[PDB]
Amino acid sequence: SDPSSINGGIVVAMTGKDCVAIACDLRLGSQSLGVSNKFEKIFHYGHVFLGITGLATDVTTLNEMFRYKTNLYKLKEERAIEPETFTQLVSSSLYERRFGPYFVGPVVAGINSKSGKPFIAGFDLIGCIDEAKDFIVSGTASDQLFGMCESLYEPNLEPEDLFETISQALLNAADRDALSGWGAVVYIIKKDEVVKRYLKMRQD
Amino acid sequence: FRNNYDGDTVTFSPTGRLFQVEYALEAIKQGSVTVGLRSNTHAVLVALKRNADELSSYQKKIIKCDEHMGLSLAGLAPDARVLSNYLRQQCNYSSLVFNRKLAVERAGHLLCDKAQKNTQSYGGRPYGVGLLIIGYDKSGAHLLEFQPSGNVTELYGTAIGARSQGAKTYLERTLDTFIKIDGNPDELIKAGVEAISQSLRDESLTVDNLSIAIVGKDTPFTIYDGEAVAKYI
Amino acid sequence: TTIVGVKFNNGVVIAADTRSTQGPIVADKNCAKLHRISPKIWCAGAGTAADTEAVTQLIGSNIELHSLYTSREPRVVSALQMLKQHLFKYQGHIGAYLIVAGVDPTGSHLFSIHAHGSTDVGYYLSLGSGSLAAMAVLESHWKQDLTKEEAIKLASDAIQAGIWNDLGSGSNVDVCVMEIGKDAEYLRNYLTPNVREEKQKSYKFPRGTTAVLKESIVNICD
Amino acid sequence: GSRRYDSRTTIFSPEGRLYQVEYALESISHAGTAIGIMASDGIVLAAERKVTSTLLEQDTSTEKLYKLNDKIAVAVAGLTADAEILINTARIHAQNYLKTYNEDIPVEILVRRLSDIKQGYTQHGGLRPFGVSFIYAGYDDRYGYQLYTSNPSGNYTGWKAISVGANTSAAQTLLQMDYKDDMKVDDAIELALKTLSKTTDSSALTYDRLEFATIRKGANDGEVYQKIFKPQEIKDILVKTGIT
Amino acid sequence: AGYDRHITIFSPEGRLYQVEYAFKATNQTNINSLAVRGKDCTVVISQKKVPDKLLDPTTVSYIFCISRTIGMVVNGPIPDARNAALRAKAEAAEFRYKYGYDMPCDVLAKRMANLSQIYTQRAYMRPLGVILTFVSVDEELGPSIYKTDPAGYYVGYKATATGPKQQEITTNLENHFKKSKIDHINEESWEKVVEFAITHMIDALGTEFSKNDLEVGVATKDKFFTLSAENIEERLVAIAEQD
Amino acid sequence: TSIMAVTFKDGVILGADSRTTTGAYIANRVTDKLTRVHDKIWCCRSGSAADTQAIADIVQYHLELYTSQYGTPSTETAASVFKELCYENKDNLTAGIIVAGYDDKNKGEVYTIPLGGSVHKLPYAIAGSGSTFIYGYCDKNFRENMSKEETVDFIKHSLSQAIKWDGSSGGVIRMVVLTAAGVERLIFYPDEYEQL
Amino acid sequence: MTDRYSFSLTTFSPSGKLGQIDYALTAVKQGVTSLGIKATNGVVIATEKKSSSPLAMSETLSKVSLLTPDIGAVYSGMGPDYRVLVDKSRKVAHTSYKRIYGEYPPTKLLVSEVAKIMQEATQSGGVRPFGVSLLIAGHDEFNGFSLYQVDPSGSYFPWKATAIGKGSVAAKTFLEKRWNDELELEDAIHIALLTLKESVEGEFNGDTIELAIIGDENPDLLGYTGIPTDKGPRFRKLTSQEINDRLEAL
Amino acid sequence: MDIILGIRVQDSVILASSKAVTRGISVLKDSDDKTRQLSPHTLMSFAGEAGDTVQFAEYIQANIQLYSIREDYELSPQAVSSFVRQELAKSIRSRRPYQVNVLIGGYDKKKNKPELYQIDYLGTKVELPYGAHGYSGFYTFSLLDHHYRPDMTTEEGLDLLKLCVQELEKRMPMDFKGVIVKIVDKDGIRQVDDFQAQ
Amino acid sequence: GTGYDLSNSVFSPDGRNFQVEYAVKAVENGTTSIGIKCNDGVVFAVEKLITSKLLVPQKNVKIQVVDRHIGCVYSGLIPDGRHLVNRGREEAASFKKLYKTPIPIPAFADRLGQYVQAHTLYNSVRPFGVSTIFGGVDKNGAHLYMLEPSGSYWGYKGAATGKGRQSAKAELEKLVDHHPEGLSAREAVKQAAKIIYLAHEDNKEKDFELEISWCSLSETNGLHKFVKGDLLQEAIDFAQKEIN
Repeated sequence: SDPSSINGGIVVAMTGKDCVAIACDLRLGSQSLGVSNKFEKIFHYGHVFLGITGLATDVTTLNEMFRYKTNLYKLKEERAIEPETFTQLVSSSLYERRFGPYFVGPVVAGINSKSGKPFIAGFDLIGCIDEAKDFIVSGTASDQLFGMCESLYEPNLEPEDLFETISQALLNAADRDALSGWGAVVYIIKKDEVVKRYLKMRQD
Repeated sequence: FRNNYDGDTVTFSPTGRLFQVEYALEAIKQGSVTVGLRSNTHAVLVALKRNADELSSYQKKIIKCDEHMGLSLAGLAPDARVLSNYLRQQCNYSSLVFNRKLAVERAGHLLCDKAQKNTQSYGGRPYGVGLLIIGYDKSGAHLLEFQPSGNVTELYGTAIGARSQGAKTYLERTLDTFIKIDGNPDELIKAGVEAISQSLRDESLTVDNLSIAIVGKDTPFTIYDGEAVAKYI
Repeated sequence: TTIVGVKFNNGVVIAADTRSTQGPIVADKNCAKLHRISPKIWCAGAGTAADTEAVTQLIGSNIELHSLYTSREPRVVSALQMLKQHLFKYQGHIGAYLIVAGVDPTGSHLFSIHAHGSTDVGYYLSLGSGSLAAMAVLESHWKQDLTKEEAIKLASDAIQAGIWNDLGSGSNVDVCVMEIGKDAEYLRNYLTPNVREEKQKSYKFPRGTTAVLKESIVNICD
Repeated sequence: GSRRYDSRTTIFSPEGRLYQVEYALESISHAGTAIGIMASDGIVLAAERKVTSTLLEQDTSTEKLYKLNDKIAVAVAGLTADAEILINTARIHAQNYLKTYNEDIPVEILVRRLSDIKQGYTQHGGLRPFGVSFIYAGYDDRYGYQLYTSNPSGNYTGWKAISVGANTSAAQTLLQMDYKDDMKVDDAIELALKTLSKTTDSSALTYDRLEFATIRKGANDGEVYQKIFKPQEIKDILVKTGIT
Repeated sequence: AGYDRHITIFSPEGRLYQVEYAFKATNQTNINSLAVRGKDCTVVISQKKVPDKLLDPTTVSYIFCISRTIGMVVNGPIPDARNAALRAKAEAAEFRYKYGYDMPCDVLAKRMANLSQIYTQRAYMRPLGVILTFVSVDEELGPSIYKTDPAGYYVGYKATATGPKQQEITTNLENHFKKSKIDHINEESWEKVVEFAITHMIDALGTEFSKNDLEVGVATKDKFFTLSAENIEERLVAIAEQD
Repeated sequence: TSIMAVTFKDGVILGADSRTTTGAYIANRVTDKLTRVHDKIWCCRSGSAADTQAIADIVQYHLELYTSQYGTPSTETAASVFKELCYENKDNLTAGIIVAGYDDKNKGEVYTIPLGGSVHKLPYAIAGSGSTFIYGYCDKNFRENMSKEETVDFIKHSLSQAIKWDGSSGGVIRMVVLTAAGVERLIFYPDEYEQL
Repeated sequence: MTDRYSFSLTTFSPSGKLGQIDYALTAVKQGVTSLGIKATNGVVIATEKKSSSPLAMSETLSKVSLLTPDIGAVYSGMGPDYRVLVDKSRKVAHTSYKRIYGEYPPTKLLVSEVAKIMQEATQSGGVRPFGVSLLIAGHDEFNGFSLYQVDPSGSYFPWKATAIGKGSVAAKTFLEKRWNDELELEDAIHIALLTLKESVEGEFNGDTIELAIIGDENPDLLGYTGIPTDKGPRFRKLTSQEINDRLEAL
Repeated sequence: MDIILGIRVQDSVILASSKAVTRGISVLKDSDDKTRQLSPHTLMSFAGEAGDTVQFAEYIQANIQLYSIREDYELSPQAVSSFVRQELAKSIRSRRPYQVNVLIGGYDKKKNKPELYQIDYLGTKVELPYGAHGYSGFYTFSLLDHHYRPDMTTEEGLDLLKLCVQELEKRMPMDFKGVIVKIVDKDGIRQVDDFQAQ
Repeated sequence: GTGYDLSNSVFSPDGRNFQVEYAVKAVENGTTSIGIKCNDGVVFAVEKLITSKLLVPQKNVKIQVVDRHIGCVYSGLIPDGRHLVNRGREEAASFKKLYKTPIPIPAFADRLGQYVQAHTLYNSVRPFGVSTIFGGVDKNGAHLYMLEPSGSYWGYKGAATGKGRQSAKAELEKLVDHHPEGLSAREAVKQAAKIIYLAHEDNKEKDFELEISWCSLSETNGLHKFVKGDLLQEAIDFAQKEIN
């Protein structure tokens, strides 16, 4: 019934010292039935990262849509799109379907190639933007994530520390959600490099 | 002159004429003669059907629009089909919606207005056919003459087509006479056939060559062709 | 949500709380409920966030184009007419409840618009779930001829009524002052009476605490 | 009526030719020359900027080389504005394809679609054709490096080396005289500059009057890379090839 | 080739003959008009000529009330003048509905000018052979005169004149302002501005006027109205008692 | 909502309360339900605030364009435009409107347009939730050709009673007098009418 | 009725010329001179306010228009065509950009949009090309300052400095002499004023000249405060006075 | 619903589809082939709403054949599955959505590897070693999760399927009248006409 | 050059629209018709040329009523006149539907004016080949109007158009001078009958039939009605008498 609880899954993003981190679980289920343990919910266009929780078909569609738009953006602007700009694009693209929305919970993370300033943002299914300074949670275990983040989080963590923090937030939240888990992947992002690590977790 | 102002109906000549319309009227003169006349109880249509070969038929010139109305054509057959069909609908509309037979004078107004539209807009062409409409309505018998220019006139009798002038002069003479042939169709029809022969020249009206139609007081518009018109030749 | 608008001797002021919720969960502890339509016409919005924002910027966009076209400063009655006719057209499906204020060539104005398109005029207004807490304060302290400072205090107090007494409202107080002869001044976080006390412990994890299966570098350069 | 002022841009001549297409081509023949040469390890696109001034900003300019995709680029000869209209719809077709199949659009498929659009203005609509000719340089995993050409008629063809615009005859003869199947990108770059240098209607061939681009598959990578040479880069290669 | 003079396309010299000939049409009525600005009012004078004795003089006018505040005088054939008037009225009414405030005179001028500019570019639309002079006392700009032509051009004036003898009236007005050094008639009452207007009309045209030779329109704060034969006669009398 | 329009000797007067509610909550207590569609043609609104405002705005628009072309419209013409909108869109509107205007040839006129979209010309009319309570009272106290003073009193009393019994009505009693003399605005506070 | 002109009014002549575009360019050549100069920290666009009568109020007619708070335009040719082009440009800046990305478009892209509008008037059915050439000057975060020229054909090109209209040939020559890549805004404004003096016949002062610049952000022209990131428009039209002051140091 | 299974072994993809076609009280047919060949090396099985089922499959088939002829080339299994997902993703937000779930099995001649794609009517696609639609997975996944090995020969795969089908015939309430099995490999698509007792 | 008279919305070098002028010719070439405004109404009359004895007398009515209070008569292409009346009828119906009150004559005039003016805006249409005299009684007075093919129209004291318009205009001017107080409905009817008889000299060759109608506040109650029987014969004689 609820399009946002059919497939399950979660995403979380955090800001650190000259870095940002975005993580997600890997489950794609069909209600109680687990279907895939390799459904990644994080994508990137240039140096901008986008996580999308919700109805899987929409997650896929929105990714294909943004690849399309950022591609033409680069061709015209002759430069890769920035987090702040992309966030606006995500918002207007979602509101454009105001009365027949995609059932997703988008999350944007990245660092502005010109100011180096870390950036993260969350949106509701119809485009409303939430630009947090600390963290953004999304998915079927968002209550759990809020709980984890509100406690585990502290400002200006170093890349190696933020990784521990965000992973523990994702991991323990997903273990309290029947529709999340089956793998997880964390992205640590810095001005010059991005490292992607797969975590080890329960498979039930 | 003319050649510069006769390319379409949307152009006025320096003198204030519409050549395309005039050219349309010319298609009528080239058409076979047809006559129409009425008393106070009946209205008759006598039309000379033209034949292509001697192996060809004599193309119909009379069309029924309703039980109380009909017309004769002179000019482009297709156009008459279009206009008579439009009149058939207008008659039908009046009956179905108002349970009222369409007045002949009103049928004329409709025809005028339809034809008028094809004389003021680019892309179209005027109708190339003349029509004689007869009918018996709530105000008696009626005869109308329709011209592609959109001009429709009510008369006691008239004719259109080639040499139509012969019959028209005859009728303008016989007026006081036939205008009183009330209660006797055979007489009105004979008078009509006499007016039409005033425009003959090529041959003489034969059996499969003559076509007559009548409507009146207690006579639903009916068309007579062939053997049925024999007793008039 | 708690939003108020208060008229004062030479202008108008609008304030709002900063809490954002999804059911009983606080999604954003500091979201902006104040919107700029033109430089000197601002909006306080309640209802559906995507909507207050979207409607605020659509009309704002057209107001800007109208301004350039007419070579005149935007008027509040214009932003108001464009907003209500838009909201009315959508029969309430665009959940925007706004308190629109501002100054223009004709003076200072204060209006309220509901999702269905009806508008109201008054010297003090409140909307949102804190609506009643705020209105109690306004009904108790408003008076004709308030000074810019008296108004900011009153508006600020009314938002506080909602922050403390309404579960739908919380966190900080944003204010925007529009005075007839000057620039409009937006005071984001004019008040921050809800700072989280220091935690009882640090939850920083020793590095290596998380089990990792695979690792790789992501290619960001084309 | 209107019929009076209708040029009837889409009719046949008694000889069975398309007036407008023929006249559009005539127009194109006066455009700065553009050349496309395909080597074994890459493709070269070179073009001569028609008309320039001391004050013309060459760093922020691009009137002949456009990127359509990450694997496809084109050289323009004719009306810049017209070309842009086409280029944009071409860029969109590429993305649609990508979104539908999750694969980059094969070079010909994109060239054919763009050509069909041109062909359209030729058979219906009563509009004038686009005064533009394109040279397409691109790569895909089915035919590798490809070089195509399309003109106002909507017709397109494949080449090893080709030129469009002014003095194409002279250019074509010079290319058909020194082109060899086993060429190498660097060899092609040289042939291109040489050819343009001999067919220019201008005094000399300076960098400020050129645009250069290459689509190579950098051995140290394994992928296809497009390079739209910068003013300085052109200035450099212009010296090395001995044209200083 | 030679059709570049029938529709609005460029001539080899870069001209639009149809627009030029449209300007020619504006003088077809052989009527002159002028507008001047008061201290807080705007006045427009226009010759009224009723040749046919069978005409109802009260229905012969080239001055229109576009809205409560905007007045428009037209130099050109009446059928085109009325077309323009209707459009202007519709535009002014719609604007009020959409934006909540009365359409400014200068804005309505721009809008009409833009509409005209279009007939200039699209081939199926012919330009209107009229010149529109809009007047009012704008709530932001005060007394205002904005005029538009078949070319889609428009601008504001301190005062202006239109018609066959436009040039004479213009240099007359020019001279007066070079003298006064101000850009308006420093009078408090519109009546005197109307008298000033009529006077200079007489000097420039070198003709005397009766109460039926003129047409007068006046715009003030929140209202634009036209004078009657008797309201004019009163004006004509006053100017007489000074000469 | 409690509204009424009464025609008297010198023209007509419109009256209304100023309360708007959303449930038992009084959202606005100084609402102006007397809307101007023309200089001397006003209306009393009842029903949906959004609906009646939108309707009024459109009518005002129509009468302003009508005036630009045909001069001042009759009160009947105004009621006609209101009716056209209300009847033609009866499925999507909830508007009860009383049209009142002053003509020189016709003096004061009152037309009532209830939910269905039908029009009714009357010596006076009452509508709105609170109107139900004053039907008896108004029918026993209305008199044709009253003076401005008597009328203002008939309205002040009627509406104070409407307000007394109807929780949906309240605030101040607003009035608008339409006569040859011009347009006059009146307001009466609680402390005055509550003790009548 | 109904526009029945659905065919092109601009076609290819046997020589390959597009007559209507050529003629439109001719109309531009008769137009009053206008120019643009790019400095290192700003751009300047100027033109002459050829008052078509002393009774006309030259202020109620800006030849220099703001398109976005960081982009301005000026022209040479048919004024009315320019005016509607300006309205369309301001709108397209929103509809095709601001409403999608939440930020104003970069000079090149808006120029691109404007160019597209003109290219269409060169091929769509039933219309004639625009009779103007525009000089658009702007600034955006990733491209800094830029200056573009857009012709009736829809073609546009970036410039360091250039002039269009009546005395464009001479003015462009005088510009080549004084331009270098180290000019400060004031220097360009100065050169602009000198270059324009040659093209002006009569009065040359701040009331007969129209000049605007694209320089630093003018927080004083924002209208509000409280948003650190919003610092004001870079576009600023000079006042009659500001011009005269610089005319003395001419 | 019907049975729709798919397993991707070492060098081929295998699709097993029930043969029954029921309409309420009666089983109208017991030899129904719920499959359509989209191209020489790509097969698609399907299950769902009565008419939509075959209408969609044939519609897709036609489109791929048209592409094949236009380009004289066979789209990669990946390409075909993306095309199909998009069609279903459009359909879900249309007036009357196609209620069809599919399994696309194809051998990529370029990569020289078999591929199995599972796409439901919402346009939800995922690539898998083995997959199913409907209730089929509930009875068989525990078995596949156990015995599946990436290096299985086509023969081992057929045996694992047989085991799956037996579990299905035992615990499932409906009589799906057996299954038709098909193999897709480097050499094309062939049907295992002998599974009624393999 | 020339040809400025072949398309409808074209301005000739002297600012004229020849096609409209040519339309006026068709009008002059038509029957003469007139209108006389009296002290509380208006009278319309027209000449009906009897082409022959075959035309049923009193039948082919020319004057037309719009709504219930407006009369219309025209000279020129008859079908064009009907078309215009049809539009006026729709025009009037719409006005009454929205405003309830029947359309004021002035308002009605501009409706016909705007419509006719509209047919001089495009070359896709032809101007109306008729001049129309129409009017009636409304909320404040009687009004008489005449509308030209150009769309031009004014309020008249008396009006005439057609073959013998000059005779008419002369006769009308006399009445205007000799009755500054205002003719009466009864009187205008006779006067009209006369003026048509006089103006019929410019067509004295053919015999005719007279047609009159009026709209008087006191005589017809503000409703347009045709002059029939006695009142008609009485006026036919009043003319026959003063024609000798």
